[PDB]
Amino acid sequence: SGIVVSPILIPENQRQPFPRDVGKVVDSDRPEGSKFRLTGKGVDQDPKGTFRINENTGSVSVTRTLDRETIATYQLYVETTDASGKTLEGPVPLEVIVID
Repeated sequence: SGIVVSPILIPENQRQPFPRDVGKVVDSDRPEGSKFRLTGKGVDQDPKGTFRINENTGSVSVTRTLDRETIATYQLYVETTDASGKTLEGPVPLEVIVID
């Protein structure tokens, strides 16, 4: 029944400690054993490691303070996979806006 996403808003210049949770992806009618994987510019592509997703919960987090004037929006991708890493759903786009 598939991945449901809504655009994620992050205020620029967040304070530490990081990471901090900023949004949540949901898998409708989620299969047992399913896990979340996040990819894209800001995750596995420059600037790397800016965002993460919790493989269990779909909660998306940011790992550092951001500046809208550096990058104002990210297009990430999320999928669900089995324990082995084999894709079950997606990848689908997930949008993030850095708010000034």
